[PDB]
Amino acid sequence: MKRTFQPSVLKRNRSHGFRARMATKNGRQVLARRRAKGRARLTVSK
Amino acid sequence: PVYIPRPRPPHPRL
Amino acid sequence: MKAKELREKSVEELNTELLNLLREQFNLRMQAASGQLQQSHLLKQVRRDVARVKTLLNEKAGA
Amino acid sequence: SRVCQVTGKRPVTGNNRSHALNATKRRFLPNLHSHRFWVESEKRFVTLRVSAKGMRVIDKKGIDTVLAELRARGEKY
Amino acid sequence: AAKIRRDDEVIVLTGKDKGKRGKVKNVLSSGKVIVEGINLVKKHQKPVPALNQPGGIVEKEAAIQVSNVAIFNAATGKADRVGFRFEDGKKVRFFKSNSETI
Amino acid sequence: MIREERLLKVLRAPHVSEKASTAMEKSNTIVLKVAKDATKAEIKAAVQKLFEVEVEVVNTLVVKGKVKRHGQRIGRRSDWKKAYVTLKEGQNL
RNA sequence: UAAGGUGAUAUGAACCGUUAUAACCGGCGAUUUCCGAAUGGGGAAACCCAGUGUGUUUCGACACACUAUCAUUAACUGAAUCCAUAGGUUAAUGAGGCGAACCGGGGGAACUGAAACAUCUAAGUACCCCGAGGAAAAGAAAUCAACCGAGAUUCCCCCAGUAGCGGCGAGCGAACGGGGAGCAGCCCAGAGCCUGAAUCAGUGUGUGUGUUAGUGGAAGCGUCUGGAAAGGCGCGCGAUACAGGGUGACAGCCCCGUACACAAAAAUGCACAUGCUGUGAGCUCGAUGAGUAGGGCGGGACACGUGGUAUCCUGUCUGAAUAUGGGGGGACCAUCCUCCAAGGCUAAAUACUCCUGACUGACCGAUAGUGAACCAGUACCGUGAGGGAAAGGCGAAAAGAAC
RNA sequence: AGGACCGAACCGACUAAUGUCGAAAAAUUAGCGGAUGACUUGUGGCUGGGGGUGAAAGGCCAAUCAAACCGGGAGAUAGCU
RNA sequence: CGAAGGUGUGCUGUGAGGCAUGCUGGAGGUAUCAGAAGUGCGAAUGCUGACAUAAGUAACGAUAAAGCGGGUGAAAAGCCCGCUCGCCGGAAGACCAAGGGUUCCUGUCCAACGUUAAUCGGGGCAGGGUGAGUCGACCCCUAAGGCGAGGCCGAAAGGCGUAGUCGAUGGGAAACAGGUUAAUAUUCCUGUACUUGGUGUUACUGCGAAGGGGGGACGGAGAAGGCUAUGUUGGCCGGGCG
RNA sequence: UACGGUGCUGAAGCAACAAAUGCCCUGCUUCCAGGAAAAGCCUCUAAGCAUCAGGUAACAUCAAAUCGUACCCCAAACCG
Ligand SMILES: [Mg+2]
Ligand SMILES: [Mg+2]
Ligand SMILES: [Mg+2]
Ligand SMILES: [Mg+2]
Ligand SMILES: [Mg+2]
Ligand SMILES: [Mg+2]
Ligand SMILES: [Mg+2]
Ligand SMILES: [Mg+2]
Ligand SMILES: [Mg+2]
Ligand SMILES: [Mg+2]
Ligand SMILES: [Mg+2]
Ligand SMILES: [Mg+2]
Ligand SMILES: [Mg+2]
Ligand SMILES: [Mg+2]
Ligand SMILES: [Mg+2]
Ligand SMILES: [Mg+2]
Ligand SMILES: [Mg+2]
Ligand SMILES: [Mg+2]
Ligand SMILES: [Mg+2]
Ligand SMILES: [Mg+2]
Ligand SMILES: [Mg+2]
Ligand SMILES: [Mg+2]
Ligand SMILES: [Mg+2]
Ligand SMILES: [Mg+2]
Ligand SMILES: [Mg+2]
Ligand SMILES: [Mg+2]
Ligand SMILES: [Mg+2]
Ligand SMILES: [Mg+2]
Ligand SMILES: [Mg+2]
Ligand SMILES: [Mg+2]
Ligand SMILES: [Mg+2]
Ligand SMILES: [Mg+2]
Ligand SMILES: [Mg+2]
Ligand SMILES: [Mg+2]
Ligand SMILES: [Mg+2]
Ligand SMILES: [Mg+2]
Ligand SMILES: [Mg+2]
Ligand SMILES: [Mg+2]
Ligand SMILES: [Mg+2]
Ligand SMILES: [Mg+2]
Ligand SMILES: [Mg+2]
Ligand SMILES: [Mg+2]
Ligand SMILES: [Mg+2]
Ligand SMILES: [Mg+2]
Ligand SMILES: [Mg+2]
Ligand SMILES: [Mg+2]
Ligand SMILES: [Mg+2]
Ligand SMILES: [Mg+2]
Ligand SMILES: [Mg+2]
Ligand SMILES: [Mg+2]
Ligand SMILES: [Mg+2]
Ligand SMILES: [Mg+2]
Ligand SMILES: [Mg+2]
Ligand SMILES: [Mg+2]
Ligand SMILES: [Mg+2]
Ligand SMILES: [Mg+2]
Ligand SMILES: [Mg+2]
Ligand SMILES: [Mg+2]
Ligand SMILES: [Mg+2]
Ligand SMILES: [Mg+2]
Ligand SMILES: [Mg+2]
Ligand SMILES: [Mg+2]
Ligand SMILES: [Mg+2]
Ligand SMILES: [Mg+2]
Ligand SMILES: [Mg+2]
Ligand SMILES: [Mg+2]
Ligand SMILES: [Mg+2]
Ligand SMILES: [Mg+2]
Ligand SMILES: [Mg+2]
Ligand SMILES: [Mg+2]
Ligand SMILES: [Mg+2]
Ligand SMILES: [Mg+2]
Ligand SMILES: [Mg+2]
Ligand SMILES: [Mg+2]
Ligand SMILES: [Mg+2]
Ligand SMILES: [Mg+2]
Ligand SMILES: [Mg+2]
Ligand SMILES: [Mg+2]
Repeated sequence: MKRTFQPSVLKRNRSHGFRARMATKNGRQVLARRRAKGRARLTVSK
Repeated sequence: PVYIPRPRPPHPRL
Repeated sequence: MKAKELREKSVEELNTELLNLLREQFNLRMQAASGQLQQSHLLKQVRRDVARVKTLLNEKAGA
Repeated sequence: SRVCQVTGKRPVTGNNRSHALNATKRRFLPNLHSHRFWVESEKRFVTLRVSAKGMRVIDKKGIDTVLAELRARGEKY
Repeated sequence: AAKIRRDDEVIVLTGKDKGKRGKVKNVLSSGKVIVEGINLVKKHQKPVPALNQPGGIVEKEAAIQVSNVAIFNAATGKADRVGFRFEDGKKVRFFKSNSETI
Repeated sequence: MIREERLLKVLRAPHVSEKASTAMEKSNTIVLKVAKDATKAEIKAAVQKLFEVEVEVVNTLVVKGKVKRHGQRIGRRSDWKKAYVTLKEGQNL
């Protein structure tokens, strides 16, 4: 049984990383929402 | 929980 | 070593000491690492002294 | 965009109204064309994307007046 | 400033030691003072083997609220309140009730 | 030429352990906890200046801090750099 | 300002200080790694790789500075192509990104209601996007009124759920006029009569008033119970202070405070007189906003769904008069009245609270009140967007239990 | 030579039994099919919601699919329980 | 000289209730008359926490398998040592990438975790441990693709895209054997190498690029030959003669 | 002896045969479905400099930074 989560750090950062978020107007609104909510981890960047 | 399995199908009273 | 008797000094003797304050700092750090520094306060003291001398350098550097 | 360089006419929005009065969002676009105007003062051709009303405005005024207005607005032509 | 200082003779106003008299040993920022031989607690101290292990039931002073002590006049022989005034430009404490400087 | 104010920051401590003892014993290598920046050239210059010994080569590694659970909180110790400084021939001073 | 102090869990260690560079508090400075608009290029954020210049150099290395893009301005340069322009380089100035609501604008649902549903409603709402400010917007009649008059805009209470609009259904819903809050008017389209002529805008001085640390600040003892007194009992005192909080039980007089009276080296807000800087004063005469008003077609906004539909805005096609002229007065015409579009600026009353302080509550009190009284937007869940807890109380004192 | 043959790896999933609060939210055991190809597989990339992709089953699109998920409109509405 | 609360008792009212009081509790409560309501719970397959029931029941997760002696220990079926036995051996061995992130090694501890015990552990606590010119990344180069100065287009947001710049899963320099730690080793050590640059000295001379050309540089299948890894046997050497 | 291991010494260390799916081989043969790119690399010159610079070749010297490296990795350490 292959499951849905097949981790890959490169794909993770290219898909949801900080620079991926900053690339688009909508990704920068994700960061604004998570900053407003007070999220300790802003992105998947560690 | 977070996952509730679908109940088994009833006997087809058809 | 206060700020009065360091502001009376000059940019060169004051660059001398802060170099030798650093030296002192490195010796105290190695001594504390080996476990021979039974005076923990000397680290904070020489650190604040280095900060003081660098402050006075930034003042004497023009403004 | 579909904006007249002379008059500033741009697409507006309104309704398509059917006979049953069904309203549908629609756009009214300006009658835009790219046209080379002969600037005699500059002895050259300047291409502007203008509506037909903009062409009428350039006929009424001069192309020099309209180009001065564009420059005042800061629009590059 | 503070009305009760370190090397200051005080009398206890409240508690088991009411009326007892001693001198302050140190002032705690929590608003409590340690007075010599006043608030004696019996502490069951574990025999720490590292430095020295007398262990035993030691008799320590416990902090007492500064509210609960007043400085002793020794001229009127009773508890007295403290005001502040300026003599020679310097702020000094004086007693109320025979307003002499401390 | 690395400046002495930088050399006096490069070195942090000597690293005391069984492997460090064995290294100084039978390979003439002193083990140091150095700064994090701490290039090999900076470490060599600093050892040769401050310990006034003759350095052959510097091997460096970064030690990643351990995740420790102090009380009921998850903490992590800082990463630090370790330098194996091989002295040339004579001896430590 | 000070006799204590070296932030907390959190004790120790090593020390600092006690009469004025211990600490603490405030002003002004300094320092301020890396990432991030991130801006030298790149990048899987907190990393990788540079170029140029200056300086140092134990000679091979080091330090610092600069190097993004766009807009505007300027200088130089510069093609096809003669000039020229495009383009290029450099320099200066500005912007960029973030932020809770309020504001203006560009777009813009559907659920739902209509007991179905399509016109209609929801609703110009949610939401997306752009932009600004401390408020914004609007704003000095081509406005109303009704032969009487009012006199910019905005906001509140009426008018009035009225007149109307409306598958005349569900629903939507004014204005006129009145009472208030607050009021403020100007400028260009222009030439001559004066040449910092009132203002206005930025600077420097002062004065006053705050603000950012602070200072002083009254007056209670005895006895009973009690572990402890602030409680009871008795006798006193202060009060421009009996707000509040703490202290071993409930304290005006134990403490911190409170009323009250003072305080600022420095920075700073406001108010006022100013000293410079710049435009501009007032008078005469003139001018007085054209692809515009209006029209046709299609839409939208007006309470008003095209209706008999005025008015406004426009995508499209047209197109005046120009003050012996034109707009409006709810189809339209005549008369009369009233105003002067096609150029702009403008405070106040009005909106909101990310945030600061003080105060308040017939608000909650740990399943409540914020999700979060507690190391909570955490643990944990999810690829991600995102979702999202539980968990307070020993005692007065740790005296937290030697043996 | 060959979408040739038999048959491991590998990729599948025809039958049966077990399991069905499982060892497992799809398996195990015994057999079974393809196994040089229209094959299989690693890494990276692209296509997105009335959209994608589909040797087509309305299949698949993160254990979710006749319109994914998250947040919002939103306390939709509910003559029903 | 004992509040609220809790827990009994007695009395009392038509009822919701009330009153008194013992014990607990240890600091609050509140008449009366008015006033306001988050004002009364058994149900909503209600929500949260706690605790039952089934029940000391099913199960303890591959039917590869254990036995014994000694040790340690409070305690040994499970740990350590030993001797047997059994199981895998195209793996159930070894080395990596991905992913994880200290699980590695040592000492110590056994509460919780481990489907039992545990002295043991990938568990707790503390300490140690990762050494590179040559391995990899970084770096140079590019693919798919991404971004993209200007540009073109688009109500806005933005879309596409040129120059360019990124982007490996591909191309591009170089290290081997032996030894060594409790834990690293092509990194440490020993021995023996190699590569690419910089700077000098010397000698001889045309060098010079965002440009040209070559090269890099490439499919499937098949067959054979030559080899080697590797194995077998013999020889040799050491040991044995059961 | 910590009886876990530590230290010292150390013979022979050859041949034949067999043999890969590994290497020669990015070869060869054949087929059609006709099988990356760019750089490093070699070479050629342009402008430009030709004494210089630069290139080539010896020898010498210097440098080669930084980051990863433990451990699991058909697994009790990854996804379930
Ligand atoms: Mg992806
Ligand atoms: Mg080495
Ligand atoms: Mg390394
Ligand atoms: Mg950048
Ligand atoms: Mg810069
Ligand atoms: Mg940068
Ligand atoms: Mg780069
Ligand atoms: Mg901005
Ligand atoms: Mg509808
Ligand atoms: Mg309906
Ligand atoms: Mg209905
Ligand atoms: Mg502002
Ligand atoms: Mg305004
Ligand atoms: Mg009149
Ligand atoms: Mg009808
Ligand atoms: Mg005071
Ligand atoms: Mg007082
Ligand atoms: Mg009490
Ligand atoms: Mg005019
Ligand atoms: Mg019109
Ligand atoms: Mg009309
Ligand atoms: Mg018209
Ligand atoms: Mg009109
Ligand atoms: Mg009219
Ligand atoms: Mg006019
Ligand atoms: Mg206007
Ligand atoms: Mg709560
Ligand atoms: Mg409670
Ligand atoms: Mg076949
Ligand atoms: Mg198979
Ligand atoms: Mg299938
Ligand atoms: Mg089957
Ligand atoms: Mg077959
Ligand atoms: Mg077969
Ligand atoms: Mg893939
Ligand atoms: Mg079907
Ligand atoms: Mg699925
Ligand atoms: Mg649908
Ligand atoms: Mg939803
Ligand atoms: Mg709604
Ligand atoms: Mg509902
Ligand atoms: Mg109460
Ligand atoms: Mg009892
Ligand atoms: Mg209720
Ligand atoms: Mg009921
Ligand atoms: Mg219930
Ligand atoms: Mg149960
Ligand atoms: Mg039971
Ligand atoms: Mg049973
Ligand atoms: Mg049974
Ligand atoms: Mg059983
Ligand atoms: Mg079993
Ligand atoms: Mg088992
Ligand atoms: Mg045994
Ligand atoms: Mg067993
Ligand atoms: Mg651990
Ligand atoms: Mg282990
Ligand atoms: Mg262990
Ligand atoms: Mg036990
Ligand atoms: Mg157990
Ligand atoms: Mg462990
Ligand atoms: Mg490409
Ligand atoms: Mg693009
Ligand atoms: Mg652009
Ligand atoms: Mg590249
Ligand atoms: Mg690669
Ligand atoms: Mg890369
Ligand atoms: Mg190992
Ligand atoms: Mg050329
Ligand atoms: Mg061989
Ligand atoms: Mg061999
Ligand atoms: Mg043999
Ligand atoms: Mg023999
Ligand atoms: Mg094969
Ligand atoms: Mg030369
Ligand atoms: Mg040579
Ligand atoms: Mg390893
Ligand atoms: Mg291992």
